[PDB]
Amino acid sequence: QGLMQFTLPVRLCKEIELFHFDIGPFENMWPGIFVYMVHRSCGTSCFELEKLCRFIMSVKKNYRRVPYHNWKHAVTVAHCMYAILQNNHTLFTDLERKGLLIACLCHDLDHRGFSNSYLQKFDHPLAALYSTSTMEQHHFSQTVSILQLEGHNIFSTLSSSEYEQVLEIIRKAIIATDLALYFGNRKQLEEMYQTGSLNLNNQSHRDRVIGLMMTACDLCSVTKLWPVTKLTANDIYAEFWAEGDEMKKLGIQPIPMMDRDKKDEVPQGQLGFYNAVAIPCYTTLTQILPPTEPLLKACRDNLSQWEKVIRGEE
Ligand SMILES: Cc1cccc(Sc2nc(N3CCN(c4ccccn4)CC3)nc3[nH]cnc23)c1
Ligand SMILES: [Mg+2]
Ligand SMILES: [Zn+2]
Repeated sequence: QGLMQFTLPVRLCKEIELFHFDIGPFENMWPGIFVYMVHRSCGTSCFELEKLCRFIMSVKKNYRRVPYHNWKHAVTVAHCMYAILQNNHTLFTDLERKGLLIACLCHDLDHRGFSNSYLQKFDHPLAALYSTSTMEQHHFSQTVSILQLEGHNIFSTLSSSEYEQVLEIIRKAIIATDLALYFGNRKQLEEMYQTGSLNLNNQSHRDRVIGLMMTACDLCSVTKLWPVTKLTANDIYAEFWAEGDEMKKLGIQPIPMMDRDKKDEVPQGQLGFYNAVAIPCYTTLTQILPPTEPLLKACRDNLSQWEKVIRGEE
């Protein structure tokens, strides 16, 4: 370090502050985008540059060459969190700002392009090791492994106390990415918000709010400009349909979302997803963190584009 500020070209310097920023097709610029985001979000002092680069490059190595749950998804999910953190300056601790960008970059480590359900039906060894939130417990395990490599401990300067707390923020943040757990989390957050019992001093409340941030960042393809949203859906389905194929090989009719023979049902299925998951997620997030409103607005714009697809207006 330490007078070594990372900088981005003008168009990226400006648009990286916006929720809808797409990190672009130059894979080699994504590490520098991430460090940029950490330095602005956290400080140039929060991590040793040399250790952080070595950490980022080992995380990159442990993402696989799958259509969707790949390195680009990691960095995309970290960028959405950066936008939330940067629009809610004073709401988060020093430990949270550190923990959360790392959690996001690590949240799908070593993903195989398959659901928890497929692992359980296949009888994968990971389904015996972790009976629920199977892949998410794996992702946390891989994060701790990489942190324990020589010269990769980016948290070396924290106390024993602060280190346990940061690894506990990261653990809960990664587990929250199990969508099966989002529905209950959001229903509790909506009841708390509306009875006026939400209290950001209650750690148990903070945990829930961070959980919803994680879902919101994880689903963020639905908050992009329509051409990004549409082209990302193709990647998401390329994985799901491959899973459907593997389900057919185990002798199981997959759900239509994973059946490439039911492509025609994609538009109507998107409407359900927006209405059942995405719109409620960003609505509750906006209630708790009003400056995240542009995520909800973008999502509502993308629901309207899928409505037009169904009407054959595209
Ligand atoms: C942005 C995006 C694009 C593709 C997939 C997802 S994840 C996802 N999508 C849905 N939806 C959408 C897909 N939908 C169908 C149905 C028939 C055919 C095609 N699609 C079924 C409900 N339901 C879910 N339940 C748990 N996770 C999901 C997100
Ligand atoms: Mg995941
Ligand atoms: Zn993810």
